[PDB]
Amino acid sequence: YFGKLESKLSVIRNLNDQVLFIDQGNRPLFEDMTDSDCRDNAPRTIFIISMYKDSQPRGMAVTISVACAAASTLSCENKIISFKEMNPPDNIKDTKSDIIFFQRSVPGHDNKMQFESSSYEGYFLACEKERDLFKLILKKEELGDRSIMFTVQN
Repeated sequence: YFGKLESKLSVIRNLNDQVLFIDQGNRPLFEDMTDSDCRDNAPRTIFIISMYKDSQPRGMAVTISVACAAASTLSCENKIISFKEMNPPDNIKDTKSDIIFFQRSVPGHDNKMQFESSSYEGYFLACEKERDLFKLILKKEELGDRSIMFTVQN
């Protein structure tokens, strides 16, 4: 079971420094932005990372939600990334949840983080180019895959 402990405003970047944002259609995407542009787009770029205590410690347990949104919490249900219409809950009774990820520092890589699904072991949040877009996906982990590494500014 998980219990919510604390929350921090966060900006998330992939390894090419593209900023995670939520677009008009509620999709999580990455794009290039100058800090001035990131500030100007604060409502679409500011996330809340909420840390939870876990009765079965396996890594820093977090939800990721949109700050300037009524209720948009990141989910990997069915191995598909979406925002569900809910807030980070105070308690979660199960040992796995489609909205809980384990945030882990990457050994040997300065300040980088990975986010592993609590529901689907060995699956991580990743940035994947599709057509001309860079999208947030869930994918299975080759060692040192840079597409599953992020910087978190808080």
